[PDB]
Amino acid sequence: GKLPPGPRPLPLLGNLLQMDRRGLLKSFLRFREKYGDVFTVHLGPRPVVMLCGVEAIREALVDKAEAFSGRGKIAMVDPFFRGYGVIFANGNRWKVLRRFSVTTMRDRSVEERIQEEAQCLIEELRKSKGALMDPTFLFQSITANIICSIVFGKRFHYQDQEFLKMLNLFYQTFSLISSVFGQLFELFSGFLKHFPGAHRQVYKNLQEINAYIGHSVEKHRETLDPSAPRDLIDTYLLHMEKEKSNAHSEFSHQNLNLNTLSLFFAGTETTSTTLRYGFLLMLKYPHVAERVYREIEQVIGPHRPPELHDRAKMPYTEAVIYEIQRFSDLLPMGVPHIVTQHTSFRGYIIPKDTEVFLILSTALHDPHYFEKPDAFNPDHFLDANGALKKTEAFIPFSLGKRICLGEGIARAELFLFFTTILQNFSMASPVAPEDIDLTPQECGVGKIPPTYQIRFLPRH
Ligand code: HEM
Ligand SMILES: c1ccc(Cc2ccncc2)cc1
Repeated sequence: GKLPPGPRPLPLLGNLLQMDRRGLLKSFLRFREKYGDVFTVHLGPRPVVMLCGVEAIREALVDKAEAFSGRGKIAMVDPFFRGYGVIFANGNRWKVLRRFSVTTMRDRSVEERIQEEAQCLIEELRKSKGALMDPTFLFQSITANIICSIVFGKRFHYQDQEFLKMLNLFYQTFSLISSVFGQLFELFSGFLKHFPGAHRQVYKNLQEINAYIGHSVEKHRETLDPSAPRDLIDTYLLHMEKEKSNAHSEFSHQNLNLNTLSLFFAGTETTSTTLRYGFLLMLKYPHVAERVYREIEQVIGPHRPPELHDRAKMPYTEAVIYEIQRFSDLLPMGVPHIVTQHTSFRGYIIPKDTEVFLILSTALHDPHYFEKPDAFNPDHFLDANGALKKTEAFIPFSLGKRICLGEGIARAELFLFFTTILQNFSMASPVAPEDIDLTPQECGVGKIPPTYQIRFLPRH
């Protein structure tokens, strides 16, 4: 008849007192035990429908694309993004900005861009003389630069303190959003928005980044050559000029700054966080890293830079990376959707504008597709022959009309960066493999590995 079943809420508090202090995901997994794969949780003042397991998620996002393709808000960042840029946009705005962003994210190839950065990385790693480091900044630098060369038309130097400062702001912002306070804000932002909190810090952090984008936009405006756009910013300026007599053009300055922030954020914090978990995992499972290195020796050798064409011949490294993405579960609850029209779903009726969380973690840890899903195991992506076994449960980019638009770039990045590093270095740290704790630092919107030190030791 009406909504999916779930725990009875209270006025004001919704289902607070039935939640798990450990976080939203935990709370929803305990609801799943009781209600199955489709259920409603009242997050403070409203109902949110949760969909779990790959069948239910694909049925929503793919078979019912017409209904499930809207974007819900993330309360920690809505006040800043306010429905601007491709991530947080709906309706015609989304259509326009998605199309724009997909097209201009192809148009020097992305591969060559990543291969070049990979060489600067190796260089930077050789200069560190196997010193200990927390590699967050470095993994952010390499991925940010890929997006920077596309968006801004250049890369930044690794020791540029201003680049650093922006990366430190993404890092902090993503943690803050994913923190327990940020998960609470999701429930009670109406009330909490009047007090001091991490929500004001996030807001401020994003504004500092946006100010640089502001500047760079103006620099681009002044030096723009309409016959020779240099990058994604130039290209958007030209759409803007072309549509200036339409006051309702989506090619506005607010979309330009926030679409640009969106890309920059997505290109700096996703892949880098996955690599950071990946290198923690190589420290804890040195046998896996050793086996990857053997396949690199055999398929690539020690000198020739890895290339995307190498992937087909390296099923073991590919499986390891799939397993790194599966285990690291970057966005356990994905990004919020909303239904754009009244829909019937498995006998339930989900009114237009109901928020829908698609619990990607549930697909990724599905014990029918992955034997032992809480363990890190590259055999999850291998057949008996040792050939790559892809699976439809593997949905860490989501599915359907909102499927991550950086999937191709992200996978290229993970492959080239992971292989080029292990080609040239092994890893060490002062924590014994058996003592390494993989428990995330935060687990909210983002799952965020703990900080750790690592050394990269040149091979000889
Ligand atoms: C490990 C790498 C990445 C992962 C796991 C990832 C994951 C995701 C997920 C789960 C979504 C939400 C889809 C949904 O609403 O159902 C998403 C959205 C998005 N991602 Fe990624 N992403 C990654 C990297 C990137 C990169 C590198 C970029 C940009 C170059 C990017 C750009 C975007 C954009 C623009 C959206 C919003 C799509 C839309 O609403 O139309 N992502 N990503
Ligand atoms: C809000 C939600 C997600 C993100 C990171 C993100 C972006 C694009 N694709 C994957 C991850 C930042 C802010």
